[PDB]
Amino acid sequence: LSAEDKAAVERSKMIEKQLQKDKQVYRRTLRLLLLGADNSGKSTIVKQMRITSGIFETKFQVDKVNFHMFDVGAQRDERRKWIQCFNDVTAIIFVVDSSDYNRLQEALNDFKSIWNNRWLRTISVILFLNKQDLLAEKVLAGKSKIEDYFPEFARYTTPEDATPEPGEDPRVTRAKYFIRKEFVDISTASGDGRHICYPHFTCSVDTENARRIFNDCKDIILQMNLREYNLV
Amino acid sequence: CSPFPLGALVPVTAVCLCLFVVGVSGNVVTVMLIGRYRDMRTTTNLYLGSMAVSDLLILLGLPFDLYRLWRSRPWVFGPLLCRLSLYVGEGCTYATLLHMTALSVERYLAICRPLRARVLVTRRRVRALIAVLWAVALLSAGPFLFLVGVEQECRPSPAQLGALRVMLWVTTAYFFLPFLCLSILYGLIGRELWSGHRQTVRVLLVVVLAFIICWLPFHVGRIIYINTEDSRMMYFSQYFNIVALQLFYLSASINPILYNLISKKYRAAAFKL
Amino acid sequence: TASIAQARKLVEQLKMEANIDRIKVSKAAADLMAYCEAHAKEDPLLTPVPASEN
Amino acid sequence: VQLVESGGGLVQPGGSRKLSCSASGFAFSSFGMHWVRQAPEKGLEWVAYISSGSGTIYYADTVKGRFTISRDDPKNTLFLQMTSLRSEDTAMYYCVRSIYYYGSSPFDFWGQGTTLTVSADIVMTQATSSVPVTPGESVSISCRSSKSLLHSNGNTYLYWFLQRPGQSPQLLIYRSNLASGVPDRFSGSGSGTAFTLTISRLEAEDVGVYYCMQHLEYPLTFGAGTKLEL
Amino acid sequence: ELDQLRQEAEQLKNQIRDARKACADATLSQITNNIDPVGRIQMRTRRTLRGHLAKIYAMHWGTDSRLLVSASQDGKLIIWDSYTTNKVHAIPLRSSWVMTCAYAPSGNYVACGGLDNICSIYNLKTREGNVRVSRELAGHTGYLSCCRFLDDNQIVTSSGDTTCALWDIETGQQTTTFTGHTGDVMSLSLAPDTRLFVSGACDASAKLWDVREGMCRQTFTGHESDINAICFFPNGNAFATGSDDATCRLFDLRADQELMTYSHDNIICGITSVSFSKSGRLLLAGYDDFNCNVWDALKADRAGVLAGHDNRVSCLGVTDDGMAVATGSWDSFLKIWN
Ligand SMILES: CC[C@H]1OC(=O)[C@H](C)[C@@H](O[C@H]2C[C@@](C)(OC)[C@@H](O)[C@H](C)O2)[C@H](C)[C@@H](O[C@@H]2O[C@H](C)C[C@H](N(C)C)[C@H]2O)[C@](C)(O)C[C@@H](C)C(=O)[C@H](C)[C@@H](O)[C@]1(C)O
Repeated sequence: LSAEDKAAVERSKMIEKQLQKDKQVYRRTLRLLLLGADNSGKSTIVKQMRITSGIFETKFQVDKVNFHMFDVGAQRDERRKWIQCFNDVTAIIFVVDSSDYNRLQEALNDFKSIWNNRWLRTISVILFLNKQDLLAEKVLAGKSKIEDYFPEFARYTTPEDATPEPGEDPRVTRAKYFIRKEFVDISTASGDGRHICYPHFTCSVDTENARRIFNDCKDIILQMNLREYNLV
Repeated sequence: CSPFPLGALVPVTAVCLCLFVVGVSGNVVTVMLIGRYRDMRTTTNLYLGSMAVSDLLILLGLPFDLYRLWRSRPWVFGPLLCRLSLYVGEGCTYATLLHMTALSVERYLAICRPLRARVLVTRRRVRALIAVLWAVALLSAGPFLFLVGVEQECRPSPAQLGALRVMLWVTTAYFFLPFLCLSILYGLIGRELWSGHRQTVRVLLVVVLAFIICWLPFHVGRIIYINTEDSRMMYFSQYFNIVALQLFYLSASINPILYNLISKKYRAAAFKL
Repeated sequence: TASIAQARKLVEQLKMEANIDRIKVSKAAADLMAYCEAHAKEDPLLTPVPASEN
Repeated sequence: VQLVESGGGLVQPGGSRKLSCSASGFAFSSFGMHWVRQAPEKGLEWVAYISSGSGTIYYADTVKGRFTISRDDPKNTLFLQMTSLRSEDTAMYYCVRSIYYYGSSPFDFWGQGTTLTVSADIVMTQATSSVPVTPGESVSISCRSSKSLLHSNGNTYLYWFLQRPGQSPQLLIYRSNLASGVPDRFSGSGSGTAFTLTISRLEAEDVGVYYCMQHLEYPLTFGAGTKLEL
Repeated sequence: ELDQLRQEAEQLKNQIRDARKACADATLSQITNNIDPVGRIQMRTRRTLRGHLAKIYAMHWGTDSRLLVSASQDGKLIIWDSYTTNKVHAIPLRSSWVMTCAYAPSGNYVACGGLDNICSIYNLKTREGNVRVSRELAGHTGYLSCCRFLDDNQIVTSSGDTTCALWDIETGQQTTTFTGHTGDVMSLSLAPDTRLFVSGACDASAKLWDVREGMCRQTFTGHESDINAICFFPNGNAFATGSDDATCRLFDLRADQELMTYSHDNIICGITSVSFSKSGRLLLAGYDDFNCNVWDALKADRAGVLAGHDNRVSCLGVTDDGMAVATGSWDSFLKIWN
C-alpha cells in the first residue's frame, strides 16, 4: 500500500477517535425544546434561568447535569414542517400564561396540535403555567372572570385530592385547578401510555423552576429506562 | 432395592415432558424476535437472548437425561458424549447465573443512578461482558470435564472426593453472590420508585422469589450429594436430586417468561410476528 | 392598501403566464423517449457493468 | 504560515544537539512533518518523518536508531535530537509540512532550515544534470525511475521541487496536477517509468535546480537535481 | 375594484386550464406502452459510511463521483470517500440544527444552513489547512430548506419566509429575490444549463424561475399534499415532484402539464427525496416506510425496492455518472448502493 493511503487511514482513525470523544459530551447532555405563544413569558424564563437570528441556545448546568434549551422565535406560524427536526429530544417545555382569558382557546389548540403530532408522539410535553400572581390578583379583584369565556367554569367543583399552599384564597385555587383539569383533559387525549404530560405551576420571580424541570426530566428518564431496560 | 419405581417415575416424566415443551416454545419465541427485528437489539436484549440460547442448550441436553432417568446402567451413547453433555450442562447454568448477575447490575446502573453517570452503552461493553461471562462459565465447567470419567451411567470414581468437594465449594459463590446482588440491587430499585411502578415491584419480588425457590434446592443438592457418607444418604441423594433437577428445569422454563413476556416491546414484537 | 397591490401583481403574473407557447404531449413524449434511448447504454444502473469498472 | 528553525552551530563529532522548529499561522497538529538534509553542492536526502499525534514515526536507513524526533502540540513545536554526529553530517536541514487527503498538496511549504558544520529504495536518476538554456524557449527535463510508481489505484506518486539559488525549494507538481500559486507554464507527462517536465516559456525568476521525489514507500529518495544556466 | 381583479384572475386561470387541457391529446402511457419492459434491478450495499453522531438529513456529491458531503444534526460536516471509505475533513458547525448542504462545482466551498436562519459557507482550499468560516449570509426571516451551488461566485438559497434569494459570495448581498410563492418553499433543483431552476414549495405547486429574469414562467398544479422533494430531468425539460400523499408526479417544462403519476395502493407514507439516474430511465424515490423504491420513469411499474435502512429515508443522491447511489436515513448510517 502507498504511503498516502496509510496516512489517510490514520487521519480517518484520528477523526473517528475525536468523534468517539465527542460522543461522551453529546450523550451526557439533555436537549430541551422551549415552546410558547407570543404573549407567553418565556423571555422572563430564559433571562432569569441563566444558572434575524434563528435558533436560540441556552446552556445551563444544575445539579451537576447540563441542559441545552432551544427556542424558536424568528419562525412564522408554520410549525408542522420544522418540528420533525425536533424529534428524539429530551423534553418539550411548553410555557403558557393563563392570565389572558381571551387567548386561552388559541393556546389550547396549540397544545392539542403539539400533543397530537405524528412525529411528536413519543416525546412528552412539560406544561408550565406562568404569570400566576397577575391571574390571582385579577380574579381576586373581580375585573375579568372565567365563565364569560368558558361555560364549564361554573359547572366545576374543587377536587378532594387538592393540596393547596397554605396562605391563598380558595377562589384562586379553584381557578388554577380548573385550568389544570382543562389542560389535562386535552393532554390525556390519545395518550396510549407512550407519553404523559407534566402540568406544573410557576411564576416570574420563581427561581426553583430549574429544580422542577430537573425533577420532570428525571421522571422522563426513569420512564425511558423502564421502557428500554425491560422493566415496565 | 430398585431406584425410582414406575409409580413415581411416570408422573415426574410427564411433568418433565410438559415443562420441556412449554420451555422450548417460550425459548424459540424469545429467540425468533431478536434475529429479524432491529429495534429488539437493546443492550438488555442481548443478555436476554444469550440467556435464551443458554436455556436452549440446557433444554436440548435435557432429553439425554430424561432417558438416563429410565435406564442408568446401559451405555451413555459414547464415552466422550457424556462428558461433553455434563460440560455444556454446567456451562449453561453458570452462564445463566452470571448473566442474571450482570442483568441485575445493569438494571441497578440504569434505574437507580443519578443522572450523572448513567451511560456507556458501548455495545463493545455488552459484547465483551457476554463474552467474558461465557468464558468464565466454560472455565468453571472445565473441572467437570476433568472429574467425570469411565469407571464402572458413567459415574465418577470414588477416589477423587476431595477435589470434587473443594471445587463445588468454590462454585458455592455462584449462588451466594447472585443472591447477594440480585436482592439488594432490586431492593434499592424497588425502594426508589415506591418511596405502574407497583407492577415493577411485584415483578421483581416474584422474580427473586422464584430465583430463590429454584436455585436453593439445587445447591442443597450438591452439598448433600457431597455429604453422601451413609447408605441411606445415597437414597436421599436420589430422591432429593430428582426434585432439584425438576426445579432447575422449571427455572430454565420460567426465566424467559419472567424476563421477556412482561415487557411491552416483547409483546408488541410477538403481536407483529 | 396592499390587497389591491397583490391583486394587481397576481393579475399581471397570470397575464404573463398565459402568453407562453405550449407544445403537444406527443412530441414532448417522443423527444423524452429519444433522449432516454440515446443514453440507455451509458447508464450503470440500467446496464450492469462488470466488476472490472466499478 | 511561518516556520522558524534554530539550533545550528559548531558541533564536534560525537556530541548531541537539539534542533527546534516553531510553526506559526497554521494547524501544526493536523500537518505531518518531514526533515530533509542537503549537503553543500549536493542533492537532497530524507531524514525523518512524523505524523499527526506521533502515531507514525519513521527514519531513514542511515540515521535509524541514532537520531530521534518529537513534537509538542500544546506548544506547537518540533524537536530533533541528533546524537553521535559523524563527519559527513555537515549539511543544511529543512523542516517541511505535508497533509494527506484526496486533493491535497504534500510538501507545499518549505521552511528556512539551519546549517550544521561538524568538525529496496527507488533511486532517482536524471540523465540531464545541467542544461544551459536561454530564457524564452521551452525547457524539457527527463526523469527515469527504477521501479514503477503507478500503484494499483491508478495514481502516480511523483513530486517536483524548484530550489532557487539562495531561496527555499518550491513545489511545482505534486501528482500532471498543478500546485497552488504555480503558473500554468509547468506541465508533466509520462508513463510509470519515465517522466518529462515541460516549461513553455522560462523567465528570469524560473532559474533554479529541479529535484524529483518518489512517494511510493516510506523511505523517500531524491534525485541528483537538474540546474539551468540563465 | 378588488372583485373585478379577482374575477379576471379566475377567468385567466380557467383559460390557462382549458389551454393546458386542449394540448393534452394523448397521455404518456398510450405512447410508452410499446417499449420493452425494464425488469428488475438488484442493488446491494457496497460501502457503508458510519460515524455520524446524529440523524442524517442531507447529502451532495461534488464535481467528481468520488467525494461526498453530508449533514447531521450534531453540527459536524464529514467529507466521505466512496472508494477507500475514510473521512477526509471534519468541519465543526456553530448551529447543530442543519437541514441542507451542498458542494460547489469548483470543489472549494461547502454551504450549510438550517434553523439558524443563516447560511455558513466554508472554504476547503485554505492555505492554513484548517477549515474556517468564510461566508456568513444572514437576512432571512426563516429556516433554510435547501441550497445549491450554481457558480463559484453566486448561490441560490430558499427559506421558510416564502422568499428565495440569490446571494453573491463576494459581497454577501441579495442579488435577486423571488417572492412568487405563497407557502414555505421546500426543495430546489437546478438545470443542467445553469440558467433556470425549479422549486417545490408548501403550496402543492412547483415553479420555475430564471437567474437573470427572476420571474416564474410556468406554474404546475395537481398535488393534493405538501410537496417535499423535487429533481429535474438530466436533459432539462422535465422534473419529478413528491409529496406526502404517496403519489409522485412528473411535469414537463415544454408541455406545461402533468405527464406521469407514480403511486401504489401499498404505499401510504410520504415521499422525502427524489432523484434521477444518468439517463433518466429509472426514478428513485425515498419513502417513510424505511425503504426506497426505484420505479420506471416511463412505465411506472415497481422495478426495485431497497430495505437497507431501518429508519426513515431522509436523503437520497445519485452520482454525476450514475455509478453509485447514496442513501442517508435517521439511523446515522449513510449507505452506498452499486
Ligand atoms: C453416582 C451415581 C449417580 O450418578 C450421578 O449422580 C451423576 C454423576 C450425575 O451427575 C452429577 C454431577 C454432580 C455430582 O456434580 C456436582 C451433581 O451436579 C449431580 C449429583 O449430578 C448425573 C449426570 C445426573 O445428571 C444431573 O442430574 C441433576 C439432577 C441435574 C444436573 N444438571 C442438569 C444440573 C445433571 O447433570 C443424573 C443424570 O440425573 C443422574 C441420574 C441417572 C440419577 O438420578 C441417578 C440416581 C444418579 O443419582 C446416579 C447415577 O445414581
